[PDB]
Amino acid sequence: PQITLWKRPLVTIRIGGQLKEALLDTGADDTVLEEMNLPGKWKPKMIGGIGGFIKVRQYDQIPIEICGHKAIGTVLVGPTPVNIIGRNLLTQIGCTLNF
Amino acid sequence: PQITLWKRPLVTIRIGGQLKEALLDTGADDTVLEEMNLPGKWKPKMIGGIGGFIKVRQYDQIPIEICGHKAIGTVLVGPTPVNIIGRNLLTQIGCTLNF
Ligand SMILES: COc1ccc(S(=O)(=O)N(CC(C)C)C[C@@H](O)[C@H](Cc2ccccc2)NC(=O)[C@@H]2CN(c3ccc(C(C)=O)cc3)C(=O)O2)cc1
Repeated sequence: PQITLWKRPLVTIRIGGQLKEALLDTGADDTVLEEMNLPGKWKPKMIGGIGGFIKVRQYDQIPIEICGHKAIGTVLVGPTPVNIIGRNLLTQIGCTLNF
Repeated sequence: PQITLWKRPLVTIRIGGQLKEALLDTGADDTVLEEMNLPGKWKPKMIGGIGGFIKVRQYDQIPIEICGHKAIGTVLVGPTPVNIIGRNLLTQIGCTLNF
């Protein structure tokens, strides 16, 4: 598909029985999801943006479906106001910027 | 061009006769540049981000050439972690996400 940017590029993602709306975000190195109690091992991390840093939990090799496309990779879980699909997964579903 | 996402989508911009590098950021509503001088009237504003809120200066109707494509619009100047080109200007240069 082609997604214009007149509005926020929100799409439906699936992570383990939770469907969520998330931003396809070319400005995000990593994927950052709203607080959720995922199973498995994790490591603490800090990530920074406008306003400063938040503390997140890094989970590896988590399967996630994005607009019906399969992906699997690292997801950061913490008190983000919005679910963010970063470049680590955007590449996996074949996403490019075009102009 | 077509820009893939295995690396940060950084491009050269021209603004006020100066060249800068900026991040094409589909997850950003607004274009926000690091501290710099721009001519003309500005308004104090506050914007949000992943880590909280910051104070910025709002300059309206500013020309920027983004990777060879002309835009004229709102530029916010303040303590963003990196220069970001948001949807307000990405739309102007005809940028879409494609997968
Ligand atoms: C290492 O991995 C990372 C992934 C993501 C980030 S990030 O989220 O800080 N950030 C990095 C960028 C600033 C260089 C990605 C941006 O696209 C990032 C994604 C995002 C975060 C929080 C809320 C909305 C959108 N966008 C922004 O910072 C701004 C904030 N923002 C926004 C925030 C709040 C509001 C309100 C309250 O009305 C309106 C707009 C917006 O539209 O873009 C940082 C690191």
